Amino acid sequence: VWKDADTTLFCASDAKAHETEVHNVWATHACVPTDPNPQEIHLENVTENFNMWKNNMVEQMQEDVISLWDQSLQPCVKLTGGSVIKQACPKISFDPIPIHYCTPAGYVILKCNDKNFNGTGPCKNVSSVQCTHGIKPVVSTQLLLNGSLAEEEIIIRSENLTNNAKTIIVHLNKSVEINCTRPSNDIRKAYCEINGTKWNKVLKQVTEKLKEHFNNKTIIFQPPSGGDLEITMHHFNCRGEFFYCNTTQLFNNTCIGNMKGCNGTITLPCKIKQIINMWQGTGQAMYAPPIDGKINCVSNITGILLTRDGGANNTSNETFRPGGGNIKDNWRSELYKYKVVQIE
Amino acid sequence: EIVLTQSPGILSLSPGETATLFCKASQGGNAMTWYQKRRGQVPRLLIYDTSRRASGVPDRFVGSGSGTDFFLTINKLDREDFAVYYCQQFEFFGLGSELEVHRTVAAPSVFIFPPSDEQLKSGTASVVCLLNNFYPREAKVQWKVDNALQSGNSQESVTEQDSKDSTYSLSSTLTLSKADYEKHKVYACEVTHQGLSSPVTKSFNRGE
Amino acid sequence: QVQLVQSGAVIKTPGSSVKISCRASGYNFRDYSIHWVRLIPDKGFEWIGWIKPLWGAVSYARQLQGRVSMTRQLSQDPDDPDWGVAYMEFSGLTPADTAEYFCVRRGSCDYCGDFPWQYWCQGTVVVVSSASTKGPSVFPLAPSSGGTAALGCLVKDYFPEPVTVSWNSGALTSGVHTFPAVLQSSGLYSLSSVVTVPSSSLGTQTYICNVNHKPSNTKVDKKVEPK
Ligand SMILES: *[C@@H]1O[C@H](CO)[C@@H](O)[C@H](O)[C@H]1NC(C)=O
Ligand SMILES: *[C@@H]1O[C@H](CO)[C@@H](O)[C@H](O)[C@H]1NC(C)=O
Ligand SMILES: *[C@@H]1O[C@H](CO)[C@@H](O)[C@H](O)[C@H]1NC(C)=O
Ligand SMILES: *[C@@H]1O[C@H](CO)[C@@H](O)[C@H](O)[C@H]1NC(C)=O
Ligand SMILES: *[C@@H]1O[C@H](CO)[C@@H](O)[C@H](O)[C@H]1NC(C)=O
Ligand SMILES: *[C@@H]1O[C@H](CO)[C@@H](O)[C@H](O)[C@H]1NC(C)=O
Ligand SMILES: *[C@@H]1O[C@H](CO)[C@@H](O)[C@H](O)[C@H]1NC(C)=O
Ligand SMILES: *[C@@H]1O[C@H](CO)[C@@H](O)[C@H](O)[C@H]1NC(C)=O
Ligand SMILES: *[C@@H]1O[C@H](CO)[C@@H](O)[C@H](O)[C@H]1NC(C)=O
Ligand SMILES: *[C@@H]1O[C@H](CO)[C@@H](O)[C@H](O)[C@H]1NC(C)=O
Ligand SMILES: *[C@@H]1O[C@H](CO)[C@@H](O)[C@H](O)[C@H]1NC(C)=O
Repeated sequence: VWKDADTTLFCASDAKAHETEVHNVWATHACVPTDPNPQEIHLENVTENFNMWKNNMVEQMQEDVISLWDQSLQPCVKLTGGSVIKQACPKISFDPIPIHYCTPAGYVILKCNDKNFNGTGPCKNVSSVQCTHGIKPVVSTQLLLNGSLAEEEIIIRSENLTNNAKTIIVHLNKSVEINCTRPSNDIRKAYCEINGTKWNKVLKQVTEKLKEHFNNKTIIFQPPSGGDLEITMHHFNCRGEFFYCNTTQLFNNTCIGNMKGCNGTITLPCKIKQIINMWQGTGQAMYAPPIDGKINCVSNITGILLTRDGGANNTSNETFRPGGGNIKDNWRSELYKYKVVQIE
Repeated sequence: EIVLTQSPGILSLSPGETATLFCKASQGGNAMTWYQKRRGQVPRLLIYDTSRRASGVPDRFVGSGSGTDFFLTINKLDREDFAVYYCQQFEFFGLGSELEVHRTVAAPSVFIFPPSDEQLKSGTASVVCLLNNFYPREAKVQWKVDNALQSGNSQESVTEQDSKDSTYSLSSTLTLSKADYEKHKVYACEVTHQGLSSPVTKSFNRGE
Repeated sequence: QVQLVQSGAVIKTPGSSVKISCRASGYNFRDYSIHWVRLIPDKGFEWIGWIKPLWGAVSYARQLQGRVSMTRQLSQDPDDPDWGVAYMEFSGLTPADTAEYFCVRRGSCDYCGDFPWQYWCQGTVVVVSSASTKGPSVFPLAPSSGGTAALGCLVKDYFPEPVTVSWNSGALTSGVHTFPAVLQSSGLYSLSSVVTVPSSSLGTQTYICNVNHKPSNTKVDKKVEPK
């Protein structure tokens, strides 16, 4: 016997005490060692309801990542509500590591193992574990990077698809590498390379999945309708530098519909910015210019964040735009199959 | 898209009674929201998630429904509850139901006003017919000039329902050029109303 | 207490753009979306779009896309840093865009969704017209004779709304009906104010309607007597 409940989780990790890399340092002070022989028990005859959109584990991850970024990514200048804050802002070592979230005594984590679970409603194949799998706190907009993959089919996740204000999480079943580089020798100019054949095939499958949920209407992509660059562009942090990539070429309807020319390498134009709008909602931060040399990180795109257009329409299609911007959604995409219960 | 169809268009009831208002959605399964809009006031949220009352909303407001059929019930009606009520789901809205005060039928007092010489001096003639203090609001006003029915050349305006005696007043304004005005003798407005055993006519003869 | 305060009513010419502001205070401005919605005479409510203040992400009603732009500005006051302003700009206006525009915000309870709007700005009336400002002509509606008689003032051909009407400088209020104005085909407004009084008094009492049209700086006192 158990009941839905919220409690203070603790974190476990394999962070190295000798690393100066910032995620390692945080976990060393915040987390405990990982368990070598994790116990997972399948629950027989048990069905359990889940709701990834109302999952307090997400709130706790959010607080931790905010804590990490506040301790570790101090800007040279901080602009908040009309105030100024000047500080040292040394370059850092930055590379997210997996963090496990775990329940203390008297609680356990229920995990949904249903292959195409969309994040809510009943789960028939449930198990009990003490800790989530290892989750890297990757902060990004538009694209989910370096996350877990859907096990079978591409999955569409939303708290309410009829609600145009709710972000849609497309969970891919096959990742597509995105390769971003700022070459050695304009120091702020960069670019990301994707295999068009790889991506356009995946995106096609995405639109096909969307049709299933949207009355077989034609699925059309458009660019973001407005907002700060952090959300109108694919925004992420590589080696401590803040990247912004123009994803216009990633959502090319001409390719997904059946033409020729669309195979081969897509090169998104990107730029590293020193002045950024902080996702923590704390205002604007100013960082020192980029480090020298070839700044490069290759990531798996494992998810897409979309908003769908609303309004008094009744057209023959639905329009989707890259977006979201609520970083909690990133944590939801990884924590969707988990919920905490209390044992009596 | 979702189409929300509210009924009835107008509901006439007395203070102390219970009103039931309906909203039918073209798509089932969504929760319903209701707003109140008193005349000339900012809209006010009443119900969300089909049955939950919003901040400061008294318990005589009761929302319910399921599938495509949704209801707002207002128990023991207060004078302030007479207003227009709108339903909503996501970005979609019903066209509203008006809750109005019921009272005994009252025939209008009818008056007719010829145009002034000063206005005539300026090339136009406004003839006005007043229907004062009646109930219900529905009335037919017909202009006749030398017994010819006039159409397309008058505009009506109706007061808000009087907060104290629950009656309405209505004006109809026939507008004619001076040249047209001066070509006819008999100007008459015929009023048809539930409170009248037969239509009432008020008239005048131009220049008499 | 949450408060949304909009900018004032405006008259716009067709082809114009209107920019409406919504000052939001009493809560953390970054934490809640603001929506815009318009209430159109004889057509009802139309949702315009939403904006999320953190990044200023937006979503516009499909049928209005190309004509609407939403932006926001966050307080720059160090001891009062949590309020903000939302702006909506609506372009290529036509008379059909004549409406009352509202900024709205959801409730903050656990079961509050995005669309049930618990908080509303006071609304901004936008009138789209090519009409020139013009003060009204005032004409008498003369009483035609115990019984009760009616008399009034016809307030004709003014723009824009509103005009205010009192009788005998406010001393006469019982039985006054000042009708909602009507928009004539000329593009100018017109209304009547009427009052019923004893026939007995028509020879003893004076009746004057006081008409004020501020947009034209026009004030008229019209004495009305039996024809
Ligand atoms: C649970 O019930 C199923 C049949 O519904 C049965 O096959 C299974 O053995 C049961 N498990 C136990 C051991 O209670
Ligand atoms: C549940 O997950 C287990 C692995 O943990 C798998 O062997 C089994 O097939 C799954 N059952 C269902 C009903 O999905
Ligand atoms: C997920 O599945 C549940 C249960 O079948 C259903 O209620 C919900 O609509 C689904 N959500 C999506 C986005 O498919
Ligand atoms: C990238 O995806 C591959 C599978 O396609 C996986 O093996 C690898 O672990 C991923 N890299 C990460 C999470 O950095
Ligand atoms: C990915 O999901 C799609 C359905 O959405 C399916 O057609 C395809 O086979 C899947 N690819 C795999 C198994 O990686
Ligand atoms: C990523 O792209 C860079 C050039 O921009 C190239 O040097 C490198 O080989 C690529 N990485 C991989 C593993 O494809
Ligand atoms: C992205 O690039 C396209 C050109 O392909 C340009 O039209 C658009 O403005 C860019 N978007 C942003 C937000 O920079
Ligand atoms: C879309 O794809 C077509 C065909 O490959 C190409 O001609 C066009 O430039 C693309 N548009 C972009 C890059 O957004
Ligand atoms: C894209 O990936 C396909 C396999 O999916 C491969 O055949 C091709 O080499 C890649 N394109 C390029 C230009 O590398
Ligand atoms: C994805 O993971 C790889 C390490 O496996 C790393 O090099 C890359 O920088 C990661 N991407 C991001 C954006 O953190
Ligand atoms: C869909 O929206 C309704 C409100 O219209 C909400 O009550 C419901 O919870 C949403 N879907 C789910 C099951 O989350």
